[PDB]
Amino acid sequence: PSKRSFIEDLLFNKVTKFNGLTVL
Amino acid sequence: AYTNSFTRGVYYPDKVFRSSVLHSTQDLFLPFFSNVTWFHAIDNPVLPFNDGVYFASTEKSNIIRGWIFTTLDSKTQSLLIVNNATNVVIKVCEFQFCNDPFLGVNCTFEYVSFKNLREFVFKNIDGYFKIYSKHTPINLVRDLPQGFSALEPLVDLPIGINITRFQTLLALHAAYYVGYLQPRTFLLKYNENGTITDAVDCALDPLSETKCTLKSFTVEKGIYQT
Amino acid sequence: TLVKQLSSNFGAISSVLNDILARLDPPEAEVQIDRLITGRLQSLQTYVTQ
Amino acid sequence: SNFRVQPTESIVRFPNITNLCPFGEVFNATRFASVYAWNRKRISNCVADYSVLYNSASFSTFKCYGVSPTKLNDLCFTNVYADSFVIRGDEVRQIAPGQTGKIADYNYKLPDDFTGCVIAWNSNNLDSKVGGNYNYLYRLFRKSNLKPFERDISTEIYQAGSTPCNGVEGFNCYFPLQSYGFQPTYGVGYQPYRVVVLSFELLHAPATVCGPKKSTNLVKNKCVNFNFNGLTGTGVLTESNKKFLPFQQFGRDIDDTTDAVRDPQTLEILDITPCSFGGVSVITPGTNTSNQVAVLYQ
Amino acid sequence: TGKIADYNYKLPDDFTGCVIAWNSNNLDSKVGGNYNYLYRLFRKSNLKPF
Ligand SMILES: *[C@@H]1O[C@H](CO)[C@@H](O)[C@H](O)[C@H]1NC(C)=O
Ligand SMILES: *[C@@H]1O[C@H](CO)[C@@H](O)[C@H](O)[C@H]1NC(C)=O
Ligand SMILES: *[C@@H]1O[C@H](CO)[C@@H](O)[C@H](O)[C@H]1NC(C)=O
Ligand SMILES: *[C@@H]1O[C@H](CO)[C@@H](O)[C@H](O)[C@H]1NC(C)=O
Ligand SMILES: *[C@@H]1O[C@H](CO)[C@@H](O)[C@H](O)[C@H]1NC(C)=O
Ligand SMILES: *[C@@H]1O[C@H](CO)[C@@H](O)[C@H](O)[C@H]1NC(C)=O
Repeated sequence: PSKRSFIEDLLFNKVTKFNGLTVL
Repeated sequence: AYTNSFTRGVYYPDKVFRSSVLHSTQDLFLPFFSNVTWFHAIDNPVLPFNDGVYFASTEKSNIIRGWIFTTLDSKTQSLLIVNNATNVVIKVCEFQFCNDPFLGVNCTFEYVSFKNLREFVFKNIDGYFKIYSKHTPINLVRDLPQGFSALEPLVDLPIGINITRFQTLLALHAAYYVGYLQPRTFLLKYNENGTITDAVDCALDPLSETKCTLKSFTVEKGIYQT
Repeated sequence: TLVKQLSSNFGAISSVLNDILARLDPPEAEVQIDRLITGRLQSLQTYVTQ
Repeated sequence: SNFRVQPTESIVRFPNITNLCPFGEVFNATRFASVYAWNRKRISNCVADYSVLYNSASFSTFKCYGVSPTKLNDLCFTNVYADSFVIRGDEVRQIAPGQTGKIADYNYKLPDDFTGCVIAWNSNNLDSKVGGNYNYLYRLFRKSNLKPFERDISTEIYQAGSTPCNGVEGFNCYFPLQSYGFQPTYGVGYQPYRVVVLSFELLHAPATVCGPKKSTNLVKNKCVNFNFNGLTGTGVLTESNKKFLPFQQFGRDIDDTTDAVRDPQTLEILDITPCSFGGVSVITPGTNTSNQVAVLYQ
Repeated sequence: TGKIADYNYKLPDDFTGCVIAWNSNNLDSKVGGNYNYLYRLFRKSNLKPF
């Protein structure tokens, strides 16, 4: 899908708001 | 004799809708895997109202029709609910009916509206008599169904005079599952559509306390301080 | 935890700020808001430090 | 700096029914009781017309705690309890949150979290009896202190000595109830006053009773202000597909913030999200080179 | 919070400075009448400092 490899694909698949708080 | 109420008798605490959240509240509920009574009235008993009464019933022909909730002797108030005209008839009276209870086939307050478990729930708090219920089509004789069924409020009757007894009025020309309510801490698993499907009592065994402090129904390997 | 600290009381009569401002006009809103501000500020400082 | 839109219109909604209610029925009463009976009325299911109290200048001050008296016309309640007991009007100080006093330790008790009014005022002839005052009597010392808002109907002769005082009053024996023998032409400054307590319940249920404020229409898709029966906020209201069960009124989210609402008049589903805000960031080369700037809204 | 505090006189937040009161029913009693002093009744809006 993006540009990655098989191993990096597994690595991303294996890891898984406005009351003042903000996310950059 | 008795029977074990496996998970029976949990109600929505407050009117606030939610979704997919494990909310924790502190309110009067019937403890999990507790010990409920199993009457064979008819010969009609009189029971306490210590903090709230979880009252089931299994009747296809609906002989379990009335209630009464106090000195009972027309010198103090009452809540004589005769539930047999259209939907409900409720009175707060002191009149000539507290002699010998059976339903055949002053007055400061008034109100007008085996294949099921009329699992009502009664309580009296802060001048607010609250009722809950739900129905479920199950006909297993000696055992309440395994699972979980949340109770859904019906009516709010704010009079708040006094209740320490209650008693059951049936129709004649045979079953009850009376329990009791304690203050417990419950963890409730709301679903997507908004209806509860599971609950965890934080005062049953160490594993449950682990769950309640961990905010999960799934606990993996480790050592957890509680 | 930082978000959950907003619902706390800290000694005032309520946690929601508008309701406090919706019941008490001249000085007593301020005597409660002092406690609210102190508590929230300490929670924020703790969060920044960790 | 920070960036944030401002609301343009404001909307107030609360149920249609008004049913003006008789506040004065307990004010223009017939008879009063001293400490034993106060009838625990439940004035509710109406609109709180507090304008009836401050229009008359023949009353004492609205000296009470929890809410600014002038703000009493813009709060929306659930249940109001009126306490009707009458006591001496020059001793009217013990009715305060957490204060001592004999009548404040063996009689009517106000709680330390009393969020209600204790409005009380003068009494000239309605309270004072004609041709002698023998009826208005209060019970004397009790066994111990009493829990707040608790009745004390039960009466029994106190026993601390060798005498049970079962009708044998005298010779180191007493009976709390006694006749005062107040003739009319006495120290009118000692006359009892009309004392009423209007407790408020801002705790449990969605608001039910409040003032004659006017309800506008609905606005949609706009950073707006709104007052749907206490539920104040700032955001945009779009009709959401959240399937409320009948008894359900509000809506809340994972971090315990108001998220969805229903209309107290039309039963329509709505939700709430903050209207856009953030920060503003300035991008520029060095001022030594040029004076131009680009700006970013986070 | 009073009628005088509403339509007749008022004070600011801190009010550094103070007030003295002494009895005056010795020269201007003016027995039998004495309608030389008035105060304002109901008004639309409240008042502001000084
Ligand atoms: C219920 O109580 C009875 C007697 O009181 C006892 O024999 C029985 O084991 C109890 N069961 C539970 C589940 O508590
Ligand atoms: C209710 O009545 C019983 C006696 O009938 C009494 O013992 C009890 O104290 C009453 N409840 C309250 C809250 O006073
Ligand atoms: C009304 O209530 C009073 C107070 O207990 C009682 O004496 C009287 O008998 C009652 N009358 C009727 C008709 O219920
Ligand atoms: C939610 O309700 C829909 C019907 O509108 C139903 O099809 C769906 O199964 C329900 N969700 C769950 C988790 O049962
Ligand atoms: C009581 O009656 C008087 C005259 O009878 C009336 O002016 C007043 O509005 C009534 N209500 C109150 C609360 O005083
Ligand atoms: C500021 O700009 C001038 C050109 O006008 C340049 O001569 C000077 O060195 C600059 N200042 C610095 C600190 O570079």
